[PDB]
Amino acid sequence: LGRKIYEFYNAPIVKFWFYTLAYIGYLMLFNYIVLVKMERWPSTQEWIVISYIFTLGIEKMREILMSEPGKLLQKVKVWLQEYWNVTDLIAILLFSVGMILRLQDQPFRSDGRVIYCVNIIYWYIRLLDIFGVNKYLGPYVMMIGKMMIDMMYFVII
Amino acid sequence: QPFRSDGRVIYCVNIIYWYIRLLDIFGVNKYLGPYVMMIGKMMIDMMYFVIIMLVVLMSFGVARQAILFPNEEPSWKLAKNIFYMPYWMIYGETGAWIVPAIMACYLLVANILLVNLLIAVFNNTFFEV
Amino acid sequence: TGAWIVPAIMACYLLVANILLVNLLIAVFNNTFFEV
Ligand SMILES: Cc1cc(NC(=O)[C@H](c2ccccc2)N2CCCc3ccccc32)no1
Repeated sequence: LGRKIYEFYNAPIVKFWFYTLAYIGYLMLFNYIVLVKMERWPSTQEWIVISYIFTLGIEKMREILMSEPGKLLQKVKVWLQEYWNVTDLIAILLFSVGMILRLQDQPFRSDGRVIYCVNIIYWYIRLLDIFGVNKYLGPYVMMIGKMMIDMMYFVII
Repeated sequence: QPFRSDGRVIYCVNIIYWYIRLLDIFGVNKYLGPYVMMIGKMMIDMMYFVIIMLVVLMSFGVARQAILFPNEEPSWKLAKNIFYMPYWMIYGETGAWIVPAIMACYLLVANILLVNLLIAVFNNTFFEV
Repeated sequence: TGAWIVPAIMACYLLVANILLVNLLIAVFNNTFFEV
């Protein structure tokens, strides 16, 4: 029975859906902490959000430190050749910066709330990757991808 | 009262379906029927597009409220404010203004992307039908 | 004589330019969905 639970929890489909449910949990909790206030110290669900981001940073760190090249700069470079992974690093750094601005007193609470207001924009646009798996949403995402370039040249015009 | 009041409401919900019941019959005419089947395929295409619409428009809605009214206590009307007011955001308009600027230009480019995506989808759907 | 004239020229120009740019978006984005 223990082997059955172990085989179920190491299947990639289970890891996918199980990460996705925790990610939906993240999005609802982070919605709650951005619509409702902040205080001198963070609320409990905001601390949950901070632990999400911190352990995500640690996971990205071992993604750096368990790649196939053996020279560390090559590990960092190959890890930074994927666009979504680059913006993941960028977002973790602004969310940390927003944390340091949030912990410092007024007028820094407002700027921390601004940074956490930009983070919900990025952490809903992160969903397009995962979406690119469903048989109907994937071509839609790829159209948005090419429409970036086409709409960009239309912005110049 | 008040049972007659919401009974009339349930009747007024029923009127919707008692007109949509006409699509079946509209399927005998040589020109109405392919159109009805276009509603038929466009419903699933629109459903997946509503998934995309929630992912993009809801980030803009929550971002607007977060950058807007900061002094609203826990209530279920906040969920109403995050897709009621940005549904009528056309009525609306330090770095300071820079943050809403990013939000505003993101709203315009997002509206352009999704609306033209939707017209492209519904135009491609015409081919198979 | 020039009180209304050149506002009308500018408004008509903005209207026609807005139309051709919007349908430019329409046609270019109809092509993109075909390839993908
Ligand atoms: C905080 C935070 C973010 C997050 N989710 C992800 O950012 C992402 C993901 C996205 C959608 C569904 C499931 C997971 N994810 C989590 C773990 C690291 C990683 C590696 C490659 C691809 C995705 C991925 N969970 O908490």
